[PDB]
Amino acid sequence: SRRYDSRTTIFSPEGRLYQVEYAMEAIGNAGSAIGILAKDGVVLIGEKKVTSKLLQTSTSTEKMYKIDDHVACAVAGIMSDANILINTARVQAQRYTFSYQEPMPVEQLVQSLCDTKQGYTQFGGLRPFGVSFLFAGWDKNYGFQLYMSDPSGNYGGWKATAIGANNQAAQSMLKQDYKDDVTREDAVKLALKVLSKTMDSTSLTSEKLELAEVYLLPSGKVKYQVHSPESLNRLLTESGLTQPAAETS
Amino acid sequence: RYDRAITVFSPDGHLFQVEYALEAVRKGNAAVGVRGTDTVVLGVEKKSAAKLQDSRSVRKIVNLDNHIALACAGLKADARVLINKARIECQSHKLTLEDPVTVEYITRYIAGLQQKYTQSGGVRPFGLSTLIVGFDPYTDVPALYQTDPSGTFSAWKANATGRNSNSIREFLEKNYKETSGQETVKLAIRALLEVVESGGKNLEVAVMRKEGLHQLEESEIDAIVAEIEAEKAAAEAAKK
Amino acid sequence: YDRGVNTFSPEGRLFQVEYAIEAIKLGSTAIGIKTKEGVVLAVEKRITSPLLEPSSVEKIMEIDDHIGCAMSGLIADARTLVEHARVETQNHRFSYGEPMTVESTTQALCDLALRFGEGDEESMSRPFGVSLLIAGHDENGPSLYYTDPSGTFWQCSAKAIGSGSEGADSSLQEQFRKDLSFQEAETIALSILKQVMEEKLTPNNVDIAKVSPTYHLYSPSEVEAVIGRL
Amino acid sequence: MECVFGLVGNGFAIIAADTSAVNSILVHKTNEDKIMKLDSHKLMGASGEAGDRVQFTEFVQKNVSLYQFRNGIPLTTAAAANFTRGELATALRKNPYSVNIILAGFDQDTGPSLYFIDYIATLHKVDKAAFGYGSYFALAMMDRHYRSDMSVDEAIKLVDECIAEIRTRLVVAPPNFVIKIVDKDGAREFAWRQSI
Amino acid sequence: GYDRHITIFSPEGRLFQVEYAFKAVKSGGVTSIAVRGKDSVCVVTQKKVPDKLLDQTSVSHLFKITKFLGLLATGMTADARNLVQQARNEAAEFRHKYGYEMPVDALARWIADKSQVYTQHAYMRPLGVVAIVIGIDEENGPQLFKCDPAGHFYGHKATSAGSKDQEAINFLEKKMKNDPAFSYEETVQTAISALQSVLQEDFKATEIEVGVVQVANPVFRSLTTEEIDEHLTAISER
Amino acid sequence: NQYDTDVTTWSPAGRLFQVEYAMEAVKQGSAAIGLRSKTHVVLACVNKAQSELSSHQRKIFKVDDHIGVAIAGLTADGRVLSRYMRSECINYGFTYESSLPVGRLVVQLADKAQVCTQRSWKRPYGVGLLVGGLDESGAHLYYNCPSGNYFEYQAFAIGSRSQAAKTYLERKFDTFDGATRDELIKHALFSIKETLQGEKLTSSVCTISVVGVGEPFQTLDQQMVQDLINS
Amino acid sequence: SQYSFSLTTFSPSGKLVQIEHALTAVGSGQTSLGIKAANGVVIATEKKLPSILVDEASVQKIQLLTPNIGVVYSGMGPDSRVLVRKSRKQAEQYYKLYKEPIPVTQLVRETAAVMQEFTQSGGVRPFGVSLLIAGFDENGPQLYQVDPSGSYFSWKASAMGKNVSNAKTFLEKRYTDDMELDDAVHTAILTLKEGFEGQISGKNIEIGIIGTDKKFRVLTPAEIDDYLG
Amino acid sequence: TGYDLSVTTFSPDGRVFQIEYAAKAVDNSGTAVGIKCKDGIVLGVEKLIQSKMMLPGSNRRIHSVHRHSGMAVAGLAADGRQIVARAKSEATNYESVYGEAVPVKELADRVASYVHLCTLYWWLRPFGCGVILGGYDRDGPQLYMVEPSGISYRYFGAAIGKGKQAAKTEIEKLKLSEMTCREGIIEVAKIIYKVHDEAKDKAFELEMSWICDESKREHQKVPDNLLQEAKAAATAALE
Repeated sequence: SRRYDSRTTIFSPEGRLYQVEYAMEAIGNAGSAIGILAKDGVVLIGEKKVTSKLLQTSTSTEKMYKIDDHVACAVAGIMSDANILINTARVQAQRYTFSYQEPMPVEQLVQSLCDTKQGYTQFGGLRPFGVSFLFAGWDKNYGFQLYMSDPSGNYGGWKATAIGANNQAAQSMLKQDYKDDVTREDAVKLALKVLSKTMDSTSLTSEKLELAEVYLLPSGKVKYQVHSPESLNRLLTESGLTQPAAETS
Repeated sequence: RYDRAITVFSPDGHLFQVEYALEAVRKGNAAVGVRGTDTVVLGVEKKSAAKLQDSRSVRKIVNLDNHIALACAGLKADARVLINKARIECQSHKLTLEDPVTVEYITRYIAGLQQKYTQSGGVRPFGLSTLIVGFDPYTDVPALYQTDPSGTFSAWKANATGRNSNSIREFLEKNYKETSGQETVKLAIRALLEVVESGGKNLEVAVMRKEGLHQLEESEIDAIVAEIEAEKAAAEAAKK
Repeated sequence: YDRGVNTFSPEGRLFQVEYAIEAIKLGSTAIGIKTKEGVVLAVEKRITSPLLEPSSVEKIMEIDDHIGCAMSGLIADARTLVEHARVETQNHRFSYGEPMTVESTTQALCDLALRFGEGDEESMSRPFGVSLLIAGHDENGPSLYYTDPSGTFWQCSAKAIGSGSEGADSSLQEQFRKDLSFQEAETIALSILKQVMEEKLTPNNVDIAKVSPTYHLYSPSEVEAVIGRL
Repeated sequence: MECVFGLVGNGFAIIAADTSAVNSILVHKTNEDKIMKLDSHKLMGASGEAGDRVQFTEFVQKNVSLYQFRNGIPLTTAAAANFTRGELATALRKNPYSVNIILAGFDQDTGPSLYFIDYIATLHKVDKAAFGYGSYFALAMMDRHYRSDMSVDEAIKLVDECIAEIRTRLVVAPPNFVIKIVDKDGAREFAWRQSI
Repeated sequence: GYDRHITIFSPEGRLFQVEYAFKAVKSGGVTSIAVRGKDSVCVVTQKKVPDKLLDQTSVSHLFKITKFLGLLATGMTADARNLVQQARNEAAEFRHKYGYEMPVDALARWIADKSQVYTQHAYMRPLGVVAIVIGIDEENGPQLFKCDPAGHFYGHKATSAGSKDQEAINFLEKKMKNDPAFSYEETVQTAISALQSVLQEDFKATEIEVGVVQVANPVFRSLTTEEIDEHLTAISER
Repeated sequence: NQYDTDVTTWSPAGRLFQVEYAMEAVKQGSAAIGLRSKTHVVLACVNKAQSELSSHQRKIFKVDDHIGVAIAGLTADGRVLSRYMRSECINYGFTYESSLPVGRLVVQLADKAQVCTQRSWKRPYGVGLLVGGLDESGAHLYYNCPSGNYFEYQAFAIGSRSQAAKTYLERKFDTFDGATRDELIKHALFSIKETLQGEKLTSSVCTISVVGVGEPFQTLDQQMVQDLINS
Repeated sequence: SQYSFSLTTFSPSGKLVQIEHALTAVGSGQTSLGIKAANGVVIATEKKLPSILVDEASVQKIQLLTPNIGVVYSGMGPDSRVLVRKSRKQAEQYYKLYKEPIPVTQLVRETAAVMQEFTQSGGVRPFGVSLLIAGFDENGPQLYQVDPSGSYFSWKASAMGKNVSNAKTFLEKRYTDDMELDDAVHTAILTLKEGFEGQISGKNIEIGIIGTDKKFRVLTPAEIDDYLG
Repeated sequence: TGYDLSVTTFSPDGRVFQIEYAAKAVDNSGTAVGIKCKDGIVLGVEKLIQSKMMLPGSNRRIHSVHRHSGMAVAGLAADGRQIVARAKSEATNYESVYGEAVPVKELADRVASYVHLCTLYWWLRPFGCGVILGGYDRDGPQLYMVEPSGISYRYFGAAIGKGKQAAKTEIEKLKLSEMTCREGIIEVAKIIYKVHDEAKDKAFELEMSWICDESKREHQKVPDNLLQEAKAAATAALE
């Protein structure tokens, strides 16, 4: 029976764990998603990988999930494992709100999920979760926050970051173009621009996209909401018009 | 449960998995600790400032207790688990004994915890090498320690871990002197500057006074960096 | 190959036990000599860099009021054995109100050595890469034992473990006289440890301990005195 | 047996408690301070079996401190009270603690607060609280003179009056009471009411 | 890699160990067949002793799982006995837990589900035994079923197992193209005949065993050697 | 040869190689002798110190008043098996207030040893015990190889250089059955001498323990065996 | 019983190979397909048996899990039974706790999690099956697909098994919104006929359909023949 | 070629090689004979002396299982003891639960099921021993033999080990229906002596146990006198 063991949790002569690196590769092969931490909110946009025309698309989302009233996530990687991880994350958030009776601060939710992942990374001989998350939420502690999780069980806060396919090009354009004080509209526009410029196909189609934004309603209520296809159409047209509105000179 | 001897002896008596953990340590951010007469400084290579990181909600030099602080090098994922267990022990000691944990005690606890992992069946060793710091209660005499993936630990006048650990260690071996006040911070900053020459925007430094830990501000690190960058050029010009 | 931890080799020797025995060859040389007055222990600290605090590198650890212990090999794996021995000796004090004999402590440490394995029958998964000297005094008088990762031990009149084993043991047989006064016994151990040690013998570079009636780790000032006598 | 009570002023929440530790008829000690500090900005007076009081209070302080260092932001008073209630309610059916708790605190964005937590684990954000036989006198006198905007002078005068009545009318009247105040500056000891 | 050794998917999606279990069934030389009639179900196989020493009554592949259920096991004898014990434990437990006799289709489904487990759990070799279940359902009338090492239970009007699967099937479906309604005697004689036409040799009604059910007598029964001999004579004279 | 890494893997020749490696472990032990009469058993063991200064390793042991053991093979396993046998003798004494017969202890010991040669995660014991004790029938001598098998002999020897003693006994075992205590002691001494490579026999190399129908177990002293050897 | 070593590790390319072998294993299974009319759903599969002697009526490939829901499998038969049994169990747990039928999406998610379990747990292989779960509930007709990787999707129309590509293209060209349930049934039967070597008959294929608000019912051969006639 | 390494691995020929290696271990062991006489059963075993110092009676190979039956093991003796212990356990457990002495048939079935189960597990070594039961039930004498693969059948005569073929051939030349167990003693002694080959192996000691009517249906060793006279007759029968 020993000979059938792959020994997933083990150090290579380089001092790095192979299975987690293969997990990051699997993320790299998955659909792209990026996050923009705006002054007045946080925006997550994602690419629906499977885009056969027979897909129903009436389901609200395939890559972004609500984890609590104040936190949402955008998934990249093996969505099969991502379902389990989001189920756990919602459970952990509710467990905090039960014990303490208040929303679970985003950073803690991210850290608890990452501690779930590191467990598979360190002991037991099971394959790690091949997933990577972008977390958007709001706290009394720190206000709007955006976090990114590796399948290594490591995470970090990002003013704007991307995951999945063609990650680094979008990362570079975010480096070049993101600025502080980016508001709601500016964040939405920048996300659409950077994605489409990172997409293999311009003039994107609303059926092949997802846009979600966790902003704060006038009456201090964190309102998460994912744009309906017609709202995506309006934004796509406005962006496909405003891109030439800048590139003209 | 999954029982498999991940760590085992190589035909020449070496623990290959422990040594690969050590290599994983080599790849981690550089860290430095310089015990002074009245303070114990810590420093690390990267303060998470690549122009887009939102580092408001996490510091590298981490409190296990208002009594004690910790700097870690190696995998960041394991550091969280080790630090959580160290914090839990720091509290559980106060519960079991009114006295707060002495620096050597918590260092020894972390070290034994690491050894357990290098020998327990079916679990991967921690790929970490921690630097620990604190003022033993009722003593006001600073203390500096480290652990290494093997589970063995020892005190130090000063030390470094992470990438280029050796070069920083030679710098300390030639440049260490019994410092006080700002002088300890100066030595720690110089020691880190040896390897992170892109000073200021990368270091994260904290100083342990008898009354606790507190982390330097960007302006303060920049002031020290400018001071050293001026005085070193002045000394080099004078000598040459 | 993926040979099991408990696999016998064709000549009947467990492989991992042999690989562990190899690990003591890399450890610091530790030497002890029995005598009528008491027992002496010594060990090179191997202080790599001046920054390291010499006092914090402990390789001779007390097991109980009358049982020293010189550790060599993996000093991480030696701590655990000494902690087990401490709890066992205290249990025996609790359960009889008398000190546990030295030979029984040795046999207590050794009974833990071979427990390793896989399959949830024992948590340990690998042998202890540590060979110890146990220097104690009890109703039988001074006694010195030592162990190896094969879970075996045997009383000896003078032994040196770790890297210098062969040279120190040759020099010991050539010189262990069985009339030694404790004074002579410790200078002999230190003179042997001097030649084996690459670095010059200094108060900080070495750790000496006398069992005699009660365990005593020599303070740096006390070590300088005997280094001068040598 | 213990007496404890609280009071919420305009920017402070006082907690007082008797300081007599006993066995059956002997006041082994009259300096037993029972109002704990959970944080720089929390007080937790407790009443109940002395062993359970101490063990539960220490457990809760451990958890508060663990939360503080791990996240960097301290538990808000309401969250500390709710956590206490949860732990007490879970222990209720398995190995009950016999402690009654009054938790006060100050948070910059909310102001002083005082929570009522019974040994049955009923939690309520009370304006004024009291536990033990002195509860009757304390509550009646507070009701008689309480206002929602009391200067610390008025609150301390009220607590002194409550202490005097509790001594005068109870048979188990403890002689010594401690008074602790929480304000913007932090949880603190206000004064010690030596009688003997 | 390992996929030839353990039940994990081969690069083209086949589980080789299950196939090898099928080969184990076809090994052992024995072949058996069952024929479902209008009124009965007959199941027949061949048994042979090589020694005078071995007692002939101790060797048989017909197992009375229940007074109203039978089972013909083809494959490795030890595995056949293990599966038989498991099925006997299930039948009694079903009757106990649910208060009525376990129906044939339920037994077949349970055996198939159990076999499927070995096919998914890597370190459990699939049982090398194809088991044919016969019984007269109290409401559906006569029943016949076939469970394989893979786990594909399907109901068969007539079927074969062992080294001569295909020959038996071809003869049976030749003789059954008309979708007949076989009498009892006709059913059992068709089974015997299809065995004959596969072995290409006669047999003294001693190296053969038959087990039958009847709506007039639901008990799973093993025919007397004299009844087998009478069936042989009837086959001879037509 | 690939049928060699795990205990539970039979070799195509009908052999079990890990078990044979265990049984080889015994051959590196020192010469453990044992010879039986109808009333007495005498276990003699050759003591080889690992140096002039260092002392030898003990190999004879007491299991209860009427049973002794002479182990060969690695000591870490001899200790566990001796502790188990002592525990069993004590438990039987506790329950029935009588001495446990040799044969039944030996068979339980063989069961305990065999159990390890059948499971993947366990390994054979690698220590070959030469049990000698008392039953209602009189004296008895057994030998337990790590394979889980056990045998009964009028006399036997194991361990490195145990062939010479074995070959002396095979000359003289016809006499043991009716032999007195002294004559068995003499035969044990001579059978040891046959093991020594040209060294004159002395009390300092071997220890002799004797058990008898009227005597409890005892290890002969250093000086009496020396005096006997001076004959 | 360690059996705690994932046999489905990450290949150096990031691909989960064993799941890919499972996808091939379904790729060699008999074809099945499903369409959702604007007012109902339809699923069908080919039920060709190796011999006439096999009683086709003794087993059905289209099985209903709750009166709203039915499933079709492609690939290994034995695994589909495991999944049907477990899905029925979960549906009844949901009904016990809440006295309502489980929504199609929830049943699909739970079955998908069951699927996923075997792709991480040690000592087992992923299910060599993919499921088409057809259901009609309070928020309209629904057709869901589930694959050995444990991922699930909502399709307007789909197929899997032998002859996937041809059936898929046929549906893509011939599918349209506002399609009635009967139009969908005819379309599905035609798609089966496309690749079905031999001649279709009520005893060769299996069909199940959910009307408006009504129950999932598996067409009997007596009436499927009327549909195809 | 990699397939002969586990018990849960069919070789492409649809056979398990580990079981066959186990059975080979039996084939290498030593003869064990059982015979079903008219008035009982006689078991006999060729027991090989490894060294002349063994004590006549060492490592007995014919064991009782319960009051009315007994075994003879061939193959790895250490496993034979485990199977004998299991047979004892089954006998007593059935006696306890049902208040009746175990039908030898049921005892053999339980023993065989145990032997088979000891193969289904990837972490167990299959037993390398074959056994013979000979209980004398209320349904009369009846002799069984269980093979290291788990199969078992009721015989009128049996044999295992080195002497399989010669023993079987000789048994077939005997009219079991006509010989009383007293005649069975002589027959089995003669067979064991014939099948032994001093030119190849060392000496041996015949060990025989009758479960007959003189033994009151209770498995017991053959009386010493009858055994010795049968030994002398069997020796005389070689010329």
